[PDB]
Amino acid sequence: GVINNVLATIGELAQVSGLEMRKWVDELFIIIMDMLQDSSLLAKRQVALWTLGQLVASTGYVVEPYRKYPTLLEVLLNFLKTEQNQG
Amino acid sequence: GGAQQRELERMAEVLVTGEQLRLRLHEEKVIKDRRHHLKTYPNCFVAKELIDWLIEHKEASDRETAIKLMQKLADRGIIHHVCDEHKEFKDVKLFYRFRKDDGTFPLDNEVKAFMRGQRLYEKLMSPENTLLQPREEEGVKYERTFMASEFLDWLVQEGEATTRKEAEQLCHRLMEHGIIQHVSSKHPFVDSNLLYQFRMNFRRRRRLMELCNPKSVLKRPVTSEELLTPGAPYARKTFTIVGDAVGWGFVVRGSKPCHIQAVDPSGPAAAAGMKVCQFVVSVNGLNVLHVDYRTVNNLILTGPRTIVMEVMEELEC
Amino acid sequence: MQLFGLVNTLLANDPTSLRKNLSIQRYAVIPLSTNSGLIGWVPHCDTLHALIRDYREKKKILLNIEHRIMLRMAPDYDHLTLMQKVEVFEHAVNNTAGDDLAKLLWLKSPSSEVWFDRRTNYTRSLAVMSMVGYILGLGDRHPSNLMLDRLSGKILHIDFGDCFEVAMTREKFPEKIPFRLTRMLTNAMEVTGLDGNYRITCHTVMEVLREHKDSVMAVLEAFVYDPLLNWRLMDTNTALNKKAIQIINRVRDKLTGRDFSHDDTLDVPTQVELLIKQATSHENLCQCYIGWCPFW
Amino acid sequence: AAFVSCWSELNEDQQDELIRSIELALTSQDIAEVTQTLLNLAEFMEHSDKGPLPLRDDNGIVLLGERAAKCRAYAKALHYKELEFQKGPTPAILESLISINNKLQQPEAAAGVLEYAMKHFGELEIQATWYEKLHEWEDALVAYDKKMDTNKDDPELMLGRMRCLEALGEWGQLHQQCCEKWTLVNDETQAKMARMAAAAAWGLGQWDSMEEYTCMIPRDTHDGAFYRAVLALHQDLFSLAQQCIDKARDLLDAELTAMAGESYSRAYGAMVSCHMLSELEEVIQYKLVPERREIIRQIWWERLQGCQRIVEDWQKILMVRSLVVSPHEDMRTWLKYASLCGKSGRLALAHKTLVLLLGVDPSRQLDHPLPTVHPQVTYAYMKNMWKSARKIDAFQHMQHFVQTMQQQAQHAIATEDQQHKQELHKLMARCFLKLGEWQLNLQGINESTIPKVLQYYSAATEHDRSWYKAWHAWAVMNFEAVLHYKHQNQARDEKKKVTEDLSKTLLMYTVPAVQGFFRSISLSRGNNLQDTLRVLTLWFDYGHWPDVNEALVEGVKAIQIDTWLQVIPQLIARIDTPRPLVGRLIHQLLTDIGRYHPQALIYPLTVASKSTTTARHNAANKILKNMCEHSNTLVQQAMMVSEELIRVAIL
Ligand SMILES: O=P(O)(O)O[C@H]1[C@H](OP(=O)(O)O)[C@@H](OP(=O)(O)O)[C@H](OP(=O)(O)O)[C@@H](OP(=O)(O)O)[C@H]1OP(=O)(O)O
Repeated sequence: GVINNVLATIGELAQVSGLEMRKWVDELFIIIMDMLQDSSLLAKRQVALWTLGQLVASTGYVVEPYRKYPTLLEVLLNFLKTEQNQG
Repeated sequence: GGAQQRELERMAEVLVTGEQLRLRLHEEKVIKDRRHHLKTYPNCFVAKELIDWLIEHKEASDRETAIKLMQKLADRGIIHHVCDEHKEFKDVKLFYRFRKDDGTFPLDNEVKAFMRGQRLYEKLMSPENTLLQPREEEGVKYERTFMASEFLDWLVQEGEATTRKEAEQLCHRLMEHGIIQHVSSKHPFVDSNLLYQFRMNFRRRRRLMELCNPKSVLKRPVTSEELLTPGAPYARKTFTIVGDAVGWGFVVRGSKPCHIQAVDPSGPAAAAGMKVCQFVVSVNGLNVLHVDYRTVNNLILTGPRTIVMEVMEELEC
Repeated sequence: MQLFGLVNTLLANDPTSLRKNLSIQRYAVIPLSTNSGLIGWVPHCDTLHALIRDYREKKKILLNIEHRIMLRMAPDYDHLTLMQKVEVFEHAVNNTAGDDLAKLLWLKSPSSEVWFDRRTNYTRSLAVMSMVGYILGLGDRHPSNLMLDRLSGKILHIDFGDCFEVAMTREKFPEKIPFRLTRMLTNAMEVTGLDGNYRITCHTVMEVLREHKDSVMAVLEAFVYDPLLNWRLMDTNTALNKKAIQIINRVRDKLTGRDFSHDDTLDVPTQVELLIKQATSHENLCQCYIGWCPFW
Repeated sequence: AAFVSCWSELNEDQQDELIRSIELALTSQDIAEVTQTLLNLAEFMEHSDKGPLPLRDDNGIVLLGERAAKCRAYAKALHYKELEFQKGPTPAILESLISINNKLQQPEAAAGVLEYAMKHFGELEIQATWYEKLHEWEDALVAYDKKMDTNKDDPELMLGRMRCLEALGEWGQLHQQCCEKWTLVNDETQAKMARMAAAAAWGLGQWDSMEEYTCMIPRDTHDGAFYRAVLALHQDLFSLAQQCIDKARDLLDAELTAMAGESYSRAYGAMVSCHMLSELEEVIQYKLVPERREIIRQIWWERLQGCQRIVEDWQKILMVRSLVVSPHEDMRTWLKYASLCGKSGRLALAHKTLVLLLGVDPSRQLDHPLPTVHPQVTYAYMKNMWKSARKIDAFQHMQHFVQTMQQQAQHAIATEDQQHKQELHKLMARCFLKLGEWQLNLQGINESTIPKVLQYYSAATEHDRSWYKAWHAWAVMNFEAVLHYKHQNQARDEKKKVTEDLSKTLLMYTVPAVQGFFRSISLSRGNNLQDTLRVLTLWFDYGHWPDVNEALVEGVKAIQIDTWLQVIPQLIARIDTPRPLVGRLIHQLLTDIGRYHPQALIYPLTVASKSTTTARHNAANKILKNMCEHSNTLVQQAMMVSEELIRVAIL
C-alpha cells in the first residue's frame, strides 16, 4: 500500500507539472517499465498503467519512448491477453 | 467595324489561327523534341521543313508566302527561334518554338481579356451555359441573345467572378474590346434585360493566307392548435426517461409542436414506449408547447439525468 | 560492386522500396593481379543448374528431356529457320510441365509459413536484378551463372564477365534477351504470374533509378572511360573513344526511356511492359544458345 | 513420425478407417489445437515420399483450406488454395485468393490476381467488391456506377457505392445520396447507412443532420459509441463524453484482442481507433485549458508524424482534431496532408484541400495573381499545379511570386522580424530551385538557358547557404555547361583562337563547380558518392590548369579524409597521369589516406606495386616507401601474403 499511494501522487504531479518534469521522464520511465514487467511487484498494474498515462499525456512523450523501450509494444499487448479487470 | 474591330479582332484572329495551327502541327508531328549531337532541343520544329508542310495543306502557295505568313507571326511574337532569335522567319533548318509553349509567353491585358472571353465562349457553347438563344429586343430577333442581367447572375453562380462588381467591370473591358456588344445600340453592360451578342466566335477559325440537406419524417404538416383542443385525435401520456451512459438517444425537430424526430431502437427510450410519431409539449414539468426545438434541446441537456417527458401519442389518426 | 552499393543506398532512401525491403545481394571482390584475385564466397548458395539436375534425378526425370524432345521432333534444330525454331521450342514447352523450380521450393522449405516468406523475397530480388541488369547491360545469364540462397530465398548474380550488351554484339550465338525471364522462374512466382509482385517491384525500381539518373550516370562514366578497362569494348568491336561514347548514350536512353524509340519518350509503366514482352517472346528465346537453357 | 510409421504398415483398409476418422474430427467438433496438429501432419505428409493422405478425393484440398482458415494459418490456406487453382481457375477461387493475400498483408500479390481476372475472364466476373477489398476506390466507383445504372437499385449495391464515396471523401455527393434515400430504405440498411451518413454530415459541418444519423447507429457497435461521444463534445457535455469513451474502449476489447493475437500488422486498424479515442480525451482539455493549447498542438504534430502515411487514416485523425481547430489555426498539418494526397495520386482531393487553405479559387481567377498572404501555402499550390500539367501557368506565377517575395522582403525588413526574414529567404531558395529545374524541362539545354538557370541557382545559394540541394544543383549545372561547351568545340573545330577563348570560358565555369562540389560533399555527409566522382572527372581533365588546381588544393584540405575511401579504385587508376600538377597532388592525397586508415589502401597498392608497366609500379613503390615509415609491418605482411596467394592461385 505504500508504493500504491506514491504512484497515485506521482500521477497527480504529472498533470500539475506542465512540462517541467521532462528532464526526469526518462528516469521514471525506466523505473516504471521495471515495475510494469512481471506480476511480482506489489504495486497494482492498474495504478502503474494509470500513472504512466498521466506522464505520457502531460509531458508529451510520444513515439520517442518506443525507440528507447522496444518491448513497450510487446508489454502492452501482453496485458490484453492476461489481465481480467476492465479498469 | 471601326478601329476597335480592325485592331483588336485582327490581333485576336491571328492568335486563334496560331493556336489552331499549333494543334494541327502537333497532330502531324511537325513539332517534336530533337537532339543535335548530344545537345537536346524540346518541342522543336525545323523552319525549312515547315514550308513543305504548309504547301501540302495549301496554306502557303510557295516559299515567299510561307515566309511572309510566318514573319507576320514573328512580328506578333507567337513564335520564337529556339536559339538566339533570328527575327524575320528564314528558310533554314533551324529550331523554333511557339510563345504559348511557354518559351516566352508574353502576356498582356488584351490577351487576358481575349483568353477569358474565349474560355467563356466555350462555356456558352456548352449546355452548361444555355443563355444563348434566339430572343427579340427592340423589335429585332438576334441569335446568341442572353440578357445582361441573366449573364451577371450566371457569373456569380458559376464562380468565374464571384463579386458582381468585378463581373460587371470585366464585361465593360470586353465590350471595349468588342468581344460582347449589346445587340442594338452597343449599350454598356448593365444588370438589366439588355440583350447582348457575341461578336467574337471561337469556332470556325480563319485561314493563314487570310491574315435538401435537412430531413423531415413527420407526415402531419402542422399540429398547432390541433393539439390544444381537448380530446379528439390524441390521448396524452407522460414518459419518464432515465439517463444512460450512452445517452437518451432521441431527437426532436418540430418547429412549433416539437415533434420527436427519431428514437434509438436499442435505447432506454424505445424500451419505455417513445415511438417516432409523437409530439411533446412539456419537459421535466416545464411546458414547452410553443418554443423552438433547439430551445427544448437546450433545456433537456441542462436538466437532470432523468427527464420527464409528455408525448402526444396520436392514436393512429 | 561499387555500382550495387550505390543502388542499395538509393533503395534504402526511398520509403516505398525500404518498406518492401528491396536490395541487391553483393559480395566482396578483391583483385590481386591482372589475372588472379579473391572473391568472397557466399554461403548457403547453390547454382540453379545444380538444383534442377538434383531434383530431376530424384524424381527420375531426364536432365536433358527438353533438348531430347526437340532433337527427336527435328534433329536439325541448329540449322532451322526462325519460324521453324519457334514451333520446335513450343512443342517442347507444351509437352513438359515447367514447374520444377516452384515444386522444389515447396519441398525444400520446412513449413508453409517460411515457404511463403522465401518466395516473396525470391520474386522481389529477381525483379530488382532484372531491371539493374538491363541498365548495366548484363547478358549471358545461363543458369550456371546465378545461384539461389536456400535460406533467405534471394537470387544472386555472379560472374559479370559480359556487360554493355556484349552478347548482342557478338555474331556467334547472339543473345536477344535483355534479362532472363524464363517460364520456370515465372512458375516459381505467384500462381497468377508476372502481373503481381514482379511487375509492381519493377515499377518501383525503375522509378527510383530514373529519379537518380545523374548518380547512376556518374558511376558508369568513370569506370567505362578508364583506359585499363577499355580492352573489353575493343574486343567486342569487330576508335576506342568513339565506341565509349555510343555505349554511354545507349545507357542514357534506357534511363530516360527512349531506348526503344529515340523520337518518343516512354513512361515507366509502358517501358517495363515492353521489356517483359521482349524477355518472354518465343522468337527471341529460340535464337539463344542452347547452353543458356531457354526451356528452363 | 509415429503416424508415418503406422500409416505405411496399414494395408489400405485400415488407412480408410483412419482417414474417415480424420475427416470426422476436422468436419465436426473441430478444436483449434487438434486442427493445427493435424494440419502440421498433412504438411509433413506432403514432404514425405508416401504423398499426401487421400481424404474424400483431391487430398482434401477444400477441407484443409477451410480448416486452416479457422486456425488463422493463412500461409497454409494460401498454399492449399493455390493447388486448387492449378487444377482449374474459378471466380470463387480468385475471390478467396484475394482475401487471403489481404489477411497476409501482401497487397501486391492480390493486385496480380485482379490482373489475371481482367485477362482471362474480362469484366463481368470481376465484382465491385473485389476492388473494395483491394482499396481501388476509383475503379470500385466505376464498377458500382456501371452496376447501379443497369441493375435496379439494391441495398447492397447502394451501400457498396456509398462505402466507396466515404473512402474517397466525396462528402458532397455522399450527403446528397443520403438525403434522397431515407424513407425508401429498410431499418436493416438504415443502421448500415448512418455510420457513413454521419461521416458525410460531419465532413460538411451540418450538426443537425449529424445528430439525426448518430441516434440510428446501434450503441453496441464500437464506432457508434465514438460518434455519440462526438456530439457530446459539440454540445460541451464533457461528463457524458468521458462515459461514452469508456464504453467505446470496452467495445474495442474484442477487436484489439483478436487482431493482436495474430501479428501486430492486423492490430494496426484497431490501434488507430484507440489513437482517435485518446485524442478526443485531449480535446476536452483543449476546450478547458487555454494554458495547455500550445503544448497540445506540439503533441498533436509529433504524434501524427509517427502514424503511418496512409491517407484514409490521416483523414480520420484530422477530422477529430478539426472539432476544435480550424485549418487556418494549424497550416502545416493540412499541407503535409495535401502532400500525401499528391504523392498517392489523388490530386483532386489535394486540390480541394489547398483551395480551402488558400481561401479563393486560383483557377477561376486566371488573370489575378496568386495571393501572397500565407506564401508557404501558395508555393505548395504551384508545385501541385506543375504535377497537374499546367506548367505554363505555374512557371509564370513563380516569376511573379519571386518578384513579390523579394519586394515583400526588402520593404518589410526591420530589425524585429528576423525569424520572418530568415523564413522568407528559405522559401525563396526553394522557389529559385524550382525555376531552374522547370526552365530546363520547359526550355531545354542551349546557349540561352544556362546563363539564366545559373543566375537562379546562384541566388538560391545566397539565400540558403547550408541547404544541400541548392549547392548540388548549382554544381551539377556548372559541370554540364563545361561538358556542353567542350562538345561544341569538337563539333565545329575538329569536324587556335577558339581554344584560347574556350580556356577563359571553361575556367569561368570550372571554378564554381569545384567550390560547389566540395561544399555539397560536406553537406551530404554520407551520400556524396556522385559528387565525389564528379570532382575526380573534373580534376583529371582540367586540373592541370593552375586555377583549377588551386581550388582543389583548398578543397582537398577542407574535405574530410573519410570521403575519399569511397573512390580509392578510381584514384589508383590514374596513378601515372602524365600531367605533373595532377600527379603531384594525387601523391599528397594518397599520403594522407595512408597516414589514417592504411588498411583501406594496402590491397590495391600491392597490386599496383607489382604492375608490369614501369610508371605504375614506380609510383606505387614511391607511395609504399612513405607508407612503410608509419607501420612497415603491414607492407611486409601484405607483400608476402599476396605473393604467396598468387603462387597458390596458379601453380
Ligand atoms: O515532394 P517534393 O516536391 O520533393 O517536396 C519535398 C517534400 O515536401 P512536401 O512536404 O511538400 O511533400 C519534403 O517533405 P517529405 O514528404 O519528404 O517529408 C520536404 O522535406 P522536409 O520534410 O524535410 O521539409 C522537401 O523540402 P526541402 O527541399 O527543404 O528539404 C520538399 O522539397 P521541395 O520544397 O524543394 O520540393
